Amino acid sequence: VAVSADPNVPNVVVTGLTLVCSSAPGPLELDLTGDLESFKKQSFVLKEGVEYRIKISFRVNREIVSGMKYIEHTYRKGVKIDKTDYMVGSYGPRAEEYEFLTPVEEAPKGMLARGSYSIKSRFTDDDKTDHLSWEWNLTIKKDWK
Repeated sequence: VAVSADPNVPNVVVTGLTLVCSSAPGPLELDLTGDLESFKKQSFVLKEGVEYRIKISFRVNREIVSGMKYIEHTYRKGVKIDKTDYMVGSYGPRAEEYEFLTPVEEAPKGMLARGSYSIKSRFTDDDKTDHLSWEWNLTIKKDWK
């Protein structure tokens, strides 16, 4: 009953990001329990105009977390061109992982919209806790290729 060692398992473990896209020829998942820096040297390719949702896979292990929020600030050629907040909600503990889907979004289209992007994601809550922060890239092209 008096524990000699701490379990060290965070109450909230953000496990993954996935772009749910029917048109995509291959996988589009970020294993967030792994190495996060390597994501900056890779990218997700999305054909212009295609619809997709962003699935944030997380585990709420022990306590109820209120007002969960998933924030994305997107960058193009070094400068921030977008800021989007998504309301995830209040989640109680569970053995089974949670999968939060954002509303249907579209990949941008046009000459001025194609190119390389860089998203700085933050999964947070009411007490503004940093459950996880990571950077991933999205390259918008004419075709999947």
